Amino acid sequence: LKAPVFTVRTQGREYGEFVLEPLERGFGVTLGNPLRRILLSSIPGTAVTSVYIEDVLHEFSTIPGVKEDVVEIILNLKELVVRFLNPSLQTVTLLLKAEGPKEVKARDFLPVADVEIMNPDLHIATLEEGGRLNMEVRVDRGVGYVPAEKHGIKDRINAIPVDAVFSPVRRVAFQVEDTRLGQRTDLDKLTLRIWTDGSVTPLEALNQAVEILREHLTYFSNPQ
Amino acid sequence: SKLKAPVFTVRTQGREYGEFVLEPLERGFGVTLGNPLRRILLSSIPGTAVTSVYIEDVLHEFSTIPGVKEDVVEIILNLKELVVRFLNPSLQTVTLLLKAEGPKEVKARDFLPVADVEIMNPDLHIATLEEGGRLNMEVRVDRGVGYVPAEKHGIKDRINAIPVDAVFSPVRRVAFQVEDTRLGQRTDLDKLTLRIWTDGSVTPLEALNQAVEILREHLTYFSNPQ
Amino acid sequence: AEPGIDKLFGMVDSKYRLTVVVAKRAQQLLRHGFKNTVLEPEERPKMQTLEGLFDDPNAVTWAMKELLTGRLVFGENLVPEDRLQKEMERLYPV
Amino acid sequence: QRDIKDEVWDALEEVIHGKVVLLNRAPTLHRLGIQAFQPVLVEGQSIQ
Amino acid sequence: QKRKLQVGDKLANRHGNKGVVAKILPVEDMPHLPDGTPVDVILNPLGV
Amino acid sequence: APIKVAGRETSVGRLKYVFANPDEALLAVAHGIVDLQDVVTVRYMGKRLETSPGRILFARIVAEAVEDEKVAWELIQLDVPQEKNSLKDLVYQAFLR
Amino acid sequence: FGKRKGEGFGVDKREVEVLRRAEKLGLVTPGKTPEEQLKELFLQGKVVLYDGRTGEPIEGPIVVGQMFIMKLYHMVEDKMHARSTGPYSLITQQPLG
Ligand SMILES: [Mg+2]
Repeated sequence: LKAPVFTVRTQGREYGEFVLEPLERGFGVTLGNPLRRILLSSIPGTAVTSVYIEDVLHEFSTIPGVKEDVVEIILNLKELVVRFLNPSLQTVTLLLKAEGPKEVKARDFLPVADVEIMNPDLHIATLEEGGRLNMEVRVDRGVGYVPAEKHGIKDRINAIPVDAVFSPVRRVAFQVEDTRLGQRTDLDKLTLRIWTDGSVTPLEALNQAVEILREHLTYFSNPQ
Repeated sequence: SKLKAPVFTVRTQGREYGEFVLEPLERGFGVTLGNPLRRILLSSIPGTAVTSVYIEDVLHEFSTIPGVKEDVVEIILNLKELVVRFLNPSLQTVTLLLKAEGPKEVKARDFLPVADVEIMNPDLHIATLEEGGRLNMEVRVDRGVGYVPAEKHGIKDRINAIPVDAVFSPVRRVAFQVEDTRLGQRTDLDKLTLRIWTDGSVTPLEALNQAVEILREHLTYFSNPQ
Repeated sequence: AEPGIDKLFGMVDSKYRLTVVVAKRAQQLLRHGFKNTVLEPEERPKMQTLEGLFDDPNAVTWAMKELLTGRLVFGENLVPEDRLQKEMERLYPV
Repeated sequence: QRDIKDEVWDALEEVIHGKVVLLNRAPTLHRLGIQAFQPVLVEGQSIQ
Repeated sequence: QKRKLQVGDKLANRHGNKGVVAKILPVEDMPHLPDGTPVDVILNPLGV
Repeated sequence: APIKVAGRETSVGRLKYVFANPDEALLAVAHGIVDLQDVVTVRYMGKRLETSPGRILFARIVAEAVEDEKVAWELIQLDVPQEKNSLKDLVYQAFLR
Repeated sequence: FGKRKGEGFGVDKREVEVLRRAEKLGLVTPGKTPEEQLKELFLQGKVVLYDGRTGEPIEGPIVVGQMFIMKLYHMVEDKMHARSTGPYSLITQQPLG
């Protein structure tokens, strides 16, 4: 029973590959499957939960003077990666006002203290001459994935609830393969692939997941 | 809002069976905890099994004993069901002795008692002997992990010893239920109930603690990257 | 699939001519102990043992990799055959 | 067979590196009844 | 010799489904009933 | 269920669930919001498409295997379930290009 | 099942997910208690099955039961054979069979 070797290969803040081998027979899927469930359900992140646009009644309306439809604008907002620098910050409202002939990017949101926009070049909407965009978007701290028709957040009337993609983890794929040390051939080799949006780093994401699991193991203490 | 540490309930019945509840847990964590513990519980939990047999006047497994109804193949097959608990954690090997005669049905009790070893199933049938039937044997019982087949260990106490298939694992069955529950603010939370059956050398609760400990120890390996 | 096999079939008028160039090249390497290679130390194919990394013993793997570089010249009637053998045994002994 | 030590298996692994073997199954009806494969050593008596 | 079942030995039922044992999974990988009982054999439905 | 809302033919699932990119669609499936055989609205490579998350996943399998996303999108017939013939065509078409 | 209801356990979360998939298949009748639907599947010879690797259910009910299976006389130990060099025939000098 040796000490497994742990190996990391990273490409910046959105991707890393993590290989742990050798493990005893069966343990490749015993760690990977629980870690994968955690990496998807429990990693804390931020998401656009609600949006108000001035002259827009509902989600399926079209905006005069703006090329994208309302759905398309919400879609782009689902993309936006916002990073809360303040450990205590549980929510923020971001404001944007612009008009005339300009293609509106992420940078245009009015800067807020302790709110970092990671992807400032992200396109939001193209505005033609005399097209007008005035909007407030609500950004909350959370985990996992909550469809809009289920969290139901409205700050005011006409505010549209947005499907909330909290998880900084975009995908987790893991592959187990047979491997041998000397005479023992039935051993496991675990390869983990983690994709994030850049707010949480892939190595960071794993460590948080591993930490959560250890804590859950402690729940096997004071009985009844 | 973030859920807080759940209540852990324990309903053990004897040394054989237990039910282990954890409530309330975040949605989907019922199986996130339940499944890896079952895998570790069925495989990596140490236990005891018969590894070798020497029967007097027997050179190999395919023999047959005068006065005995059962063939040696069946005799070793019955000794493979023997559950032997070591009270002293430092004791890795013993040797049980049995001497029987006359019109008796030898059961597991008839083994000569040894200190710090308790036979958890003293009613198990071993051999049916008939008037004039005799039987003197030495069974070597060991502590180990997993399933080690006879060809692998090849354990022989003397020249005429017969290697035996070893099922070390004390865990006979593991199931776990995941049921719906709420903290009254939030819904679709998970209530996890682990059912653990054992042979008695180790206890359902003891298994669960060892399983969690293996899983904990495994997560440590992620510390030092490269 | 052999690595870059499609590019190798590109280099020849007949797939069987590729096999001959590769096969003959591997024989050149084995007879001379690899020291006539056109590869550089980091391009050398490696083999992972229990000890650790060593040179790939398989000369046929080598020959295909060498071919891909572009440093080999193949054709008919390039040089009298016997004279080639002496010049190679002179430059890279046995 | 008992005189075979475990270092001999590592020795064979070095030998077969990069080489291929031929698989054939009868009847060989067309040219694909034989194909080449790079072998992966396995315990056990079966061809995979 | 005592022969344990191994990979490559051949099994069949009485209706003509016949096949060779290609994999032996540890009990923890076997599909199981809710009450914890694992199954013994997994047969592909494509044979029916 | 097939329906006509505003004369065009769509389904309830296409309206309820509209996903910005593929990674999100499979994240919804991972959380049991939709299954892979559910028709849903997904935005992939500049187009707003009506398909299942499964058909998006299949196109990605093809896409990552050949490490060419543009060519990969061309070969597949996405609007149909993959069966023996389409997959056979895919192998041939992938072989040529 | 009755053993379970008396033992103090109710229907599982995963058994519901499979039942959801089963009513889309027309296997169980919509609008019945989980026990009523599980028995409907059990009369079709199908049960809920958990994958030991994941812990998640098989997305559908699976046929499970007791079958009689025999071990036939063709065993690899008898059939595996290989030769480097060996015996030759008298006239032809080719390897033996
Ligand atoms: Mg929607």
